[PDB]
Amino acid sequence: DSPEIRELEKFANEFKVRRIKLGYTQTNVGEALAAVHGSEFSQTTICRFENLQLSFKNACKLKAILSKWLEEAEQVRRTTISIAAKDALERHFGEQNKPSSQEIMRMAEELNLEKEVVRVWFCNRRQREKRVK
Amino acid sequence: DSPEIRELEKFANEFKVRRIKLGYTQTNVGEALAAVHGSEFSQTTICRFENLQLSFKNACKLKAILSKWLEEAEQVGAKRRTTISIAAKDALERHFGEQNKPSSQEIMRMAEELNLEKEVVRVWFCNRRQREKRVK
DNA sequence: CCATTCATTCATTCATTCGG
DNA sequence: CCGAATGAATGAATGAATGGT
Repeated sequence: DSPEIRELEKFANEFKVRRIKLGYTQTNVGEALAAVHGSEFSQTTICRFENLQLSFKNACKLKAILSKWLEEAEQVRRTTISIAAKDALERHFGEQNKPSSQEIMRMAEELNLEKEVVRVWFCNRRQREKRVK
Repeated sequence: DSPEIRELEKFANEFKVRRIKLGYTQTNVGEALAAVHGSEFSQTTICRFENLQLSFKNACKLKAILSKWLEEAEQVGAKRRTTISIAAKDALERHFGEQNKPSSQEIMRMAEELNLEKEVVRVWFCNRRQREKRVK
């Protein structure tokens, strides 16, 4: 907890209500940002901001981009991992956040998954713990 | 089913009687929730709850919101859709038994076989899959 | 007025690019 | 090669439209 996170929550909550009152969807705000940013975002990225599911540094950046736009908008292929593997992987994650290159292959065989998918899983799992909750 | 689902049925029955005895319609309950929730629901959403046509997690969520409303409401108060042909739906349900999650290619094979757009068939299987995840 | 369907939005995973 | 910044593809929740089954 910190005065910056509190001001971050307040803005994310205020951005959500004013976005809905203005009739914008998460996909629309992500699209209508090239005017203030020079490139558009995605409904995924916006959802992460409103729910603060991104890093603190990324949040301060996007809050700056989004605050300038909000004012300006005031007018008049994938492979899904089994449920049994996820609780096991999350269980392995509790005992070793950073597993070795050999531990990854040893578990990839225990779960019948490719080496990369288990490797990237722990990567994304680690980044998940770097969020603003 | 599980002991938690049993308590879920029980509440829906008690919610339905207390909702009707208080003279609330499904559309009215959805609107009269902004006072205790901050945003309203829809007659569709309420109907799904009474019939337990939602996911187990979703039912527990709504049961929490609606129970808080019942307490607060029992202490002061008293575009266009395109319909898919019947022959195609029976065909899709026939296709669904031999493959719940069809590939991107089977969807085009069925869209042509049933004279439907590819997206319409994609969303059908999506909604069909969710239908097997609801509690009732 | 309730039930059911088609259609869309919001949330989450798995995945890829690209600076230090 | 590591991790930070981002999204397409997927699963999840919720509505408007339509049909009364």
